[PDB]
Amino acid sequence: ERPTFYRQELNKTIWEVPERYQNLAPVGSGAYGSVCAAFDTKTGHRVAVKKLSRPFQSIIHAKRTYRELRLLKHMKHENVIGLLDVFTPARSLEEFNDVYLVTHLMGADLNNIVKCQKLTDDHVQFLIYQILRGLKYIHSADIIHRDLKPSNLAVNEDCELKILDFGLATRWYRAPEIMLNWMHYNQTVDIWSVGCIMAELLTGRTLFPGTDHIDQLKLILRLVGTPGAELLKKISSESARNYIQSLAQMPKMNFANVFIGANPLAVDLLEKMLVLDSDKRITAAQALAHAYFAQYHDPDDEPVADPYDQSFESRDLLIDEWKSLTYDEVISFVPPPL
Amino acid sequence: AADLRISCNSK
Repeated sequence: ERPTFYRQELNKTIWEVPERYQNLAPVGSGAYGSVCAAFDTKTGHRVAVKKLSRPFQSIIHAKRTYRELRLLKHMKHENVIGLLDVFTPARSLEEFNDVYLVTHLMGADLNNIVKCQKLTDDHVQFLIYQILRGLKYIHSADIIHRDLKPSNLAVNEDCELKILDFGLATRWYRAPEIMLNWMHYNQTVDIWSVGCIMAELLTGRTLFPGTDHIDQLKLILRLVGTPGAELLKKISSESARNYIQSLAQMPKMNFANVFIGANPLAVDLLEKMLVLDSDKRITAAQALAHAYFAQYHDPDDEPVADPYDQSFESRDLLIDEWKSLTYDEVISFVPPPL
Repeated sequence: AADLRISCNSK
């Protein structure tokens, strides 16, 4: 059931794709590979086709390519991008060189939405509800997104949202424990990002737009207060602890004064997300049950993920072993239904 | 939450 491929050079890269994909037109992109928008004649939708650049160049890359393919094959949720298709022109493992990924194609991200209209409080409720619902799913597979920000959130005309572009340039949405490498970090770095996104949707202002790491830490500590002893004990680096203790102590601000005029249930949820100690931050599942989302919350329609086996991260393999495992994964891909 | 514009003239 190998399709018919056709090859065509555009922007000095050869694209060799099944004929179901028509009207390929470049849109970038960067270090991981080039992407074209295309029309998928099987499904009737527009899609993004990504050609991986040099997927098997070193051990680090071959493993990275395998990691991304494993992750994308696994993610099956309304609010998380999934893999529509993956293919190679290769007919055998011998001859295997290129990998192409197909996904849905984002019209607008969240910045475009904010740019073309004023969001109501109800829009912010639905948008954030959908992020947390996606996140509940991701986190239940022991996956951490690590790079949530407005431009990694696709949003359509119906205000339906999907989370894109997992890690793995804007630092403003990043939890401080990872920004300054304080510790072995957990899933709630993503909740910190949601708090930053939601605060900015409510006020129109970026919450922590620091010009460098220190400046941003100072903006953050000003709002949430300097760390107490309990958090200080959990910072692994002595230099990090030492730098932190050199700061003048600062109390937590009253969030009602910071977010004047916002729905008080919104502000309350922000205080649950923007907590410096990541062990005290609200989880995605808990956030979905918050009175802020009473119009959208449905505990029977908030699924978790199948178990996701990441024991491959520990394997020590040759380039050709990563590449052959990647090939297996291309061969076993089953597309979404109808 | 209803009927959004996706695209608009500015920047």
